[PDB]
Amino acid sequence: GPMPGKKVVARVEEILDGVARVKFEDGTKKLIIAPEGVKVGDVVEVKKV
Amino acid sequence: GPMPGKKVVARVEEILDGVARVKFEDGTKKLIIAPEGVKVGDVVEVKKV
Repeated sequence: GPMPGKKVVARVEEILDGVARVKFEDGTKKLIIAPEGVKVGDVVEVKKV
Repeated sequence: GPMPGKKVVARVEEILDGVARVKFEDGTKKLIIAPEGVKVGDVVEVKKV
């Protein structure tokens, strides 16, 4: 079961026009939309609104 | 170019064991890791750490 209070983060491997290819904790790489100011090598979080 | 100060959010369509299928603003649906407490119908954000 997902751990309560655990933040979810991914590493930015490639980015173009606000769309980042990120590596998740399990090592899987996927495209996501990322905010402006995010560069390759930066870390992003997935958080509940 | 990505708009500066614009938050990135996605809608949670399906979730299981901390892995959500979310719909991005463009309508594309993808699996992501999501924090504990995220249920179907919730909204998540992608934010720089």
